[PDB]
Amino acid sequence: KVFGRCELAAAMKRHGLDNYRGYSLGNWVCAAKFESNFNTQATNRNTDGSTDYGILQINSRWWCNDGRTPGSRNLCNIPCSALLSSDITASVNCAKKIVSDGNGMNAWVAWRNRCKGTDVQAWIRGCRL
Ligand SMILES: [Cl-]
Ligand SMILES: [Cl-]
Ligand SMILES: [Cl-]
Ligand SMILES: [Cl-]
Ligand code: NA
Ligand code: NA
Repeated sequence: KVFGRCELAAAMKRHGLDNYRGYSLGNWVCAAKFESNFNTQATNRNTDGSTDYGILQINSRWWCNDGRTPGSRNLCNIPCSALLSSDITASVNCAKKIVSDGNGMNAWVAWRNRCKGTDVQAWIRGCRL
């Protein structure tokens, strides 16, 4: 499915992402906009054999198992296919592990390039959560 901005903000807040590991809710909403365009089914292949999956474009080299990526670590202990569900639970649970790895939200390339340093509160503005 394709989330609306405030719809995703609400869902992400219900799933405990607001201020998680020091990152306010707008960071997560912005990340999702630029990672997947709010589409839970977005996938993108990479040069190293990996693929990024779902609303938060979680990578199969480190985080989820897709059975076709070399050097896979499956640190979220989740099949990548589960991260393409319209329900964001598996993606959020994995994201929480990723952001806890010791480099914050920098693992999200689109967040790093297009969200970090901007006023991310704007992403939840008007949502009255
Ligand atoms: Cl925010
Ligand atoms: Cl898979
Ligand atoms: Cl959901
Ligand atoms: Cl899960
Ligand atoms: Na929670
Ligand atoms: Na980018």
